[PDB]
Amino acid sequence: APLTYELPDETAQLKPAPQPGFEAAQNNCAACHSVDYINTQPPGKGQAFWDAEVQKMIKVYHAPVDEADAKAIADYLAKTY
Amino acid sequence: ADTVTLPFANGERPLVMYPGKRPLIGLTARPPQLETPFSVFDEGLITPNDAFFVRYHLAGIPLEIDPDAFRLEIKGKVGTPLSLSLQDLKNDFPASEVVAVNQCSGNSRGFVEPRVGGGQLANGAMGNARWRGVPLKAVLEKAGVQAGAKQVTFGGLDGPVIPETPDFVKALSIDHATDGEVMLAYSMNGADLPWLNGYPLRLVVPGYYGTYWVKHLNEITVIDKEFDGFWMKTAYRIPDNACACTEPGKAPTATIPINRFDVRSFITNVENGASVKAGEVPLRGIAFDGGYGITQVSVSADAGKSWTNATLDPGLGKYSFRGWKAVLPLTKGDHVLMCRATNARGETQPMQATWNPAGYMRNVVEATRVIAA
Ligand code: HEC
Ligand code: MSS
Repeated sequence: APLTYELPDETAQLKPAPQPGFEAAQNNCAACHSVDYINTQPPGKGQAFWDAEVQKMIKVYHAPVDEADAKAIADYLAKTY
Repeated sequence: ADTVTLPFANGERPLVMYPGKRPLIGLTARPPQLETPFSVFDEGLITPNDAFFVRYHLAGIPLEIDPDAFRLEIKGKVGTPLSLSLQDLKNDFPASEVVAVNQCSGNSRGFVEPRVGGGQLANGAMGNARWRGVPLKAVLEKAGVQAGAKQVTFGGLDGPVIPETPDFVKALSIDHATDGEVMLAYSMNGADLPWLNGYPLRLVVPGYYGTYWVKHLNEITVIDKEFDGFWMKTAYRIPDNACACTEPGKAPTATIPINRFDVRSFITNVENGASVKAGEVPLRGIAFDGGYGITQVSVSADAGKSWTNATLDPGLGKYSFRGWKAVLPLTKGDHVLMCRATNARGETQPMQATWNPAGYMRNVVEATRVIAA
């Protein structure tokens, strides 16, 4: 038989917020990787940092995220992280 | 219980348990990025398989592999394309062994100031192992490299979740690939490769940052041009200057692929705020570089005002961690300990940290405050 490997259960979650970007990020930013990528970035980086992360995901990695959601998500991240 | 805090902002991390591994520092789960607790580096010059750090880029890592069916394909600008089994590699080519450090390009990124995006690592994305396998030179010679070859590309079993995301493929110069040190490794510390360290085969590229050390390696292509894949063309770029550095907040005007390690050293038997007995205090640690040889390690107990020569431990090879020991007289009170290595071509460590946008290649002189009583 082949050999196999078992990963532990994934538990990483985004920080809740009332901004609509929270839900948008839940629905878009876990599709390729766990959200611990986001949770562990340097803190209080601000708007330009998070705008650039979101744009990179869309333009470089081809994340299928529309313009309104891209703004909502970046705004949520900059306010929350 | 189950978390640690690394010594920089937003440093909390879960301690996580993977099959065949001891508890490690969980950076990401999908795909796995796992960092080694610093305490491990004081436990011996060779990093145990169960402690060895893990880094991947794409979530689609293999989780079922039939080692009998596995084939390494050698193709492109070669006279005879090859499809090699693990049994072929083990039996048809004499084996080589090398003790070599693997270190992530962004090891220590969390300490970079101003902070930069990416993997927020402390110093535990490095490890030293005894690798055994076949020199790439021997396999390429069997295939027959054609005149005009320029580079060799390397790809593995992992892939992206969505196919538009660029596949993880790296390249070496043909002259590097055929140098006899670059290795197709099927064994790590006397065992088959741990799963997350690239079972059943990986590229080992001694003295080069870890991005080149392609895991689950199944495709080697000899090409007559520079490879323009994303992970060579766009990712893993450093400033094209001696310091591989820019003014904080400024982008480089020119870049090249990341390449050889810079010189690093650490004191492993004490950490910030540790207690030591005033008097003669034994210190020990490690140093390493791109494979030129560590010439000396100097140690200070007064924040770099004066230095004492450490005694280097017997070596395990030019690509290994080099152990060192020093016994320093410490008066009662606080002391800022530092260690600083140099290599056989005069490379050393800066006293003040430099910066680049990706937070690669950190090698500043490490300082550790201790309390002598
Ligand atoms: C697949 C198309 C992706 C989607 C959907 C999102 N991201 Fe992503 N991200 C992707 C890749 C291939 C990587 C590199 C992984 C590696 O290990 O190198 C990342 C990485 C990040 C990071 C880390 C910082 C960085 O490398 O830029 C962050 C903070 C991040 N991703 C955030 C993020 C957000 C906010 C997303 C929704 C807009 C998102 N990712 C989606 C690929 C993909
Ligand atoms: N296949 C593959 N391989 C691979 C990858 C991926 O992702 N994939 N990554 C890299 C990196 S990036 Mo940075 O530069 S470091 C690194 C390394 C690590 O290893 P380990 O995991 O074994 O430790 O690997 C290498 N290899």
